[PDB]
Amino acid sequence: NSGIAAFEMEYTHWLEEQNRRVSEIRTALQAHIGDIELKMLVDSCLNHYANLFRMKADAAKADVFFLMSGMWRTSTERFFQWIGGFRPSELLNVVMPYVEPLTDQQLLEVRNLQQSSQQAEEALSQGLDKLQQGLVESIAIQIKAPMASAMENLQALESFVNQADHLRQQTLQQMSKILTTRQAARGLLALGEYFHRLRALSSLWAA
Amino acid sequence: NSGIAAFEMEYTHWLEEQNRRVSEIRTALQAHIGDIELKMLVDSCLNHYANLFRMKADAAKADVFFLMSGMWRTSTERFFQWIGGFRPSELLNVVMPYVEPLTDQQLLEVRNLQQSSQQAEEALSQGLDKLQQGLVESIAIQIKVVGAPMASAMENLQALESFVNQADHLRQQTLQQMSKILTTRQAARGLLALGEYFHRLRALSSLWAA
Amino acid sequence: PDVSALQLLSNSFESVFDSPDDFYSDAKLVLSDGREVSFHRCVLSARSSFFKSALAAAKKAVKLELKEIAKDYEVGFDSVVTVLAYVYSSRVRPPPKGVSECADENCCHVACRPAVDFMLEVLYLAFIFKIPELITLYQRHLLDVVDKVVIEDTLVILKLANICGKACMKLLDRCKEIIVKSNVDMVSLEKSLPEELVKEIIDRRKELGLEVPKVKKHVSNVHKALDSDDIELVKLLLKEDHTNLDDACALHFAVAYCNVKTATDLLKLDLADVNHRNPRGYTVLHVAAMRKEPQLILSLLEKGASASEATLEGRTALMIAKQATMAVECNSLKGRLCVEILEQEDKR
Amino acid sequence: PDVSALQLLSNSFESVFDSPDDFYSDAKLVLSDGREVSFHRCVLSARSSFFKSALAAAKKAVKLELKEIAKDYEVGFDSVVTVLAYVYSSRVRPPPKGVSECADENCCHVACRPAVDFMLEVLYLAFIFKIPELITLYQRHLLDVVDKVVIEDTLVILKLANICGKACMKLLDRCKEIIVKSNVDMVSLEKSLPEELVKEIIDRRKELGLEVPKVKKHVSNVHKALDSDDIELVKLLLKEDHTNLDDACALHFAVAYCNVKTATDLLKLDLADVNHRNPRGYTVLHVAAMRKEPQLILSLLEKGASASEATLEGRTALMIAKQATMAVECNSLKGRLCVEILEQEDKR
Ligand SMILES: CCCCCCCCCCCCCCCC(=O)O
Ligand SMILES: CCCCCCCCCCCCCCCC(=O)O
Ligand SMILES: [Zn+2]
Ligand SMILES: [Zn+2]
Repeated sequence: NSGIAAFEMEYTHWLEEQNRRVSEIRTALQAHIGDIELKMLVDSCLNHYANLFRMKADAAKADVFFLMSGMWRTSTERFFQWIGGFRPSELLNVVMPYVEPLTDQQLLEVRNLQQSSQQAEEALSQGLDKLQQGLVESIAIQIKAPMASAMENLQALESFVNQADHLRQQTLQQMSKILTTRQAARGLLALGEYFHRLRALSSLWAA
Repeated sequence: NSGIAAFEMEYTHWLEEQNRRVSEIRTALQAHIGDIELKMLVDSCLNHYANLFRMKADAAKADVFFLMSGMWRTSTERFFQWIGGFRPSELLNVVMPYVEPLTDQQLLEVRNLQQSSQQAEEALSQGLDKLQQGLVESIAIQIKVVGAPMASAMENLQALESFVNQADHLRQQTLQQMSKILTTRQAARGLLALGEYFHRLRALSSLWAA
Repeated sequence: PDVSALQLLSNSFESVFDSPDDFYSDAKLVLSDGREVSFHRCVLSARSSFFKSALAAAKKAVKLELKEIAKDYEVGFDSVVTVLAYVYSSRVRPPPKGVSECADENCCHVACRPAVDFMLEVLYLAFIFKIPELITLYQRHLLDVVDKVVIEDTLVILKLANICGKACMKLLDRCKEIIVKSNVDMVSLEKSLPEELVKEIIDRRKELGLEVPKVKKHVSNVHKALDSDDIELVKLLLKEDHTNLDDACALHFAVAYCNVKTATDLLKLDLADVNHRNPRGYTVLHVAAMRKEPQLILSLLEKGASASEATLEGRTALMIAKQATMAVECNSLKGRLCVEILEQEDKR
Repeated sequence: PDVSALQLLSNSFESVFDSPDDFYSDAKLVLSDGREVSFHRCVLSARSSFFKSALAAAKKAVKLELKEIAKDYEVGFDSVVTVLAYVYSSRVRPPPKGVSECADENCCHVACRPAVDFMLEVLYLAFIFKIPELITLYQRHLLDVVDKVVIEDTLVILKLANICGKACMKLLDRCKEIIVKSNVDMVSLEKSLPEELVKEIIDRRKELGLEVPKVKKHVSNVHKALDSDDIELVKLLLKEDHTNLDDACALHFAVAYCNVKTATDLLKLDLADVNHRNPRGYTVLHVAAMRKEPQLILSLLEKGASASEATLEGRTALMIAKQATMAVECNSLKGRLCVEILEQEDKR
């Protein structure tokens, strides 16, 4: 598929730019640069994640099934990939040691966000399970209205893939609003190094 | 990946040969050919499935993750995959109406085979779930820490390939025992039904991918 | 109206049909056998709407293959000749001697197989050509003859009456009633009629309260095993002792509907009486004569078959073999081969 | 006989004729004027042996020139339509009103000139096409009608009967009897009928006891001088005092058979009675109305022609001019011009 080839080259360049932005934010954190330039770099990282979601939405239109399999990510990320990406609550647990010290308000906001994210995760996962079971059953019946059901199911799957990404982007922005510039920068650095370490581990599992 | 490209070309040729053998067994059944040639065709369908399983084992050594991903199969078939292939109990239910009429003894043997296949599938599924949870936990360690990681990686890859090998073994055992319970004609009808099932699934994938 | 000028017109058109090449014939109708009939495009475009549509579609030296337009029933040559003669002159031309007559010389050829078959072919041709008067005349003929024709042929008449749809409604209804009032086997209904007709006949038979017993599951299993030409499966079923070939009438089934080789291999086992009857009263040899398969009759005569036994209607095997073959073949030579085999066995 | 089937055949072929292009017409009969009638080769090859031989010779995109295969009597278009309609459907089709009807609203159109002309044309077509039933039908119609037709039209009827060979023996004999019974001058006969016909008629008149006066020598000289345009020879013949234009009916001759300018000159000489009556019983005005020439009528009225005089049958010049002109011309327009001139003069 030409669309998937275009996605894979765009994704290679996205990974390269992610690595560049992580190196830049590392340098900014280590040089103790002022809030304004650091906030600009934070916002650049946020824009880059937004661009990730845009390319993911474009790729989902070409072949939603190939995106649900996760063959486009690294070998180690597949163990954590949930419907075409990572689980936000787990990344929150990942970043928790680096954001301290938190005020009472930040702690309340983070715990509320985690509870709401968990509830949304459970409800969306249940909806996907029901959708998946209904396609299994309907294909089984048909092989052993059909076009309309096929189209409906495809649209539903697309909506779920764009909804989970909507939730991920909303929670990411919520962290970008809860945290100070320095905290947000440290969290983005941690995220980038985490992803790089997973890719390195995948390379070790493939060597 | 040269190995994965080789696997995909072998699978393409396997599909072509499957279509050819299904057409031949359909024509032979319709022509009321004698038991000897029909049994030869049954044993060649069985040999072809065995060849599929060998090539799947070769793919499992190269990239077990690719086999579990199912992206080398068509979209609708992925809705039914289990540890790198189809679930034998479901294919048995699919083909049972076509190997009809069954004798009482054959009926008892087939239901026994179905129960044993179901129990093996459940045990393999539980083992794979436990392996995958252990993989989550063990992976969560190397990334935090800046001898053991490589050995654990290799042992876990061996465990995943072993699970794929056991699932392929279960499919091959169920196929060969169905081929031994049934007469040549009855077995031929069942293989024809199975082949048409797979072809219809692939056709539906092509229709949904238009 | 002046009848004289009309009769001269009819005579002129009969002379046209008799030698169509001498009157600028511009179209041809090719049969399924290989034979061909020359005809004019204007006459049949005027007399029948079907030919008007077919020629107008072909025009968008003209040859029309009868096997393509009428595909669900093999019609003979004399039926086409009669229908075209009526098209050209509005006069029903009688069929040649031998076509409507059977091999039997003790019959009046008024309700035998060759005659009913010719009538059916002509009626189907009239239905395809949408000639309503010809349809009505031969529908009348078939209702007049059906009350004497053996049930087995009434099944085929009902088959074609349903093929003719709502046009031959009267013949269809008659056939249906006749079949319902008869003790036809369930397997014969399944193997002679489509699912719709079988379900309709069963519903009507069950609404009147007639004796309609169900088929034993194990007997259905042996019959399906025979239908798939799996003799070893039938062997294993008889090993189970769940069924018997006598209670299942497997010989009658194999001779009537199954393949010849399957019936031969079933006879080669020698596990059932060859001279056994059925609820309809026919023995295996009688059904073999009805099917006109020489190898089955030969294998029955080589193993042991009484040819002097009659049916409930009083017909012997020789009578069935004679009345199933047309007189052309004794004046596919399969029926002639069966009749000569049985006449040899007579004086033997 | 089955009347309904024959009626449906006739209806189907009449519908074929009514829309020939819709039913694959393969031939075209073109008339003398330029009109075309589309017909099918098979129908006319069957019904007409003449058409069979003509199409078989033309076939050695098919057109037949009617002005060539007939070539003995100019036939209109409605008569051709009637003949082809009878050939196709075996029933006679009446022409559109106006073709077989005259311009006299009092005429019943049984014996007037348009009806007689149409009957003659259709009979000649039936003779040429070799159709004996139509020939006999219209021969009987003409036999029933000749007794009420004006003798000048009886001349044309007898001409057609002579042309149509032995197929109209009754008509020819009746026409010869009617002509020899009346006192028709020899001049007209010789200038219209062929030589052998006039000789036979004169022989029969002589042998039957009927009087046959000798042709006056000077009258014959005057007639020959009139036929050859030479006014000086006419003056020389008149200067001998041995001739008289009224005694020779020179005005009648010039108006009936001579050119317009010759009659105009003979009238300007003012040497003959305009209201003079010929032995037949007609005046010059009646002959001018029959001839259908407006200049002669205008010169006659301008010279003192009395229009109130009637013939032996009581018809004045107005009724003759009406019964001589086609009805379609008052709905070649030379007839309408004469009719309108006579109507305008009658209004004053
Ligand atoms: C500035 C935010 C600091 C806190 C960050 C907590 C974790 C954010 C989770 C969003 C990560 C987005 C990356 C998704 C990658 C993918 O879809 O493959
Ligand atoms: C004689 C056999 C009759 C049909 C038996 C069907 C039930 C056996 C199921 C195993 C089929 C193996 C084919 C799947 C191959 C694959 O998954 O790659
Ligand atoms: Zn007979
Ligand atoms: Zn008139």
